[PDB]
Amino acid sequence: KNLRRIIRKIIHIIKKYG
Repeated sequence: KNLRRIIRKIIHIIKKYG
């Protein structure tokens, strides 16, 4: 939740956003 979800948030934000 801290920075974990973030690590996966990248492939997400990038995909979702990026």
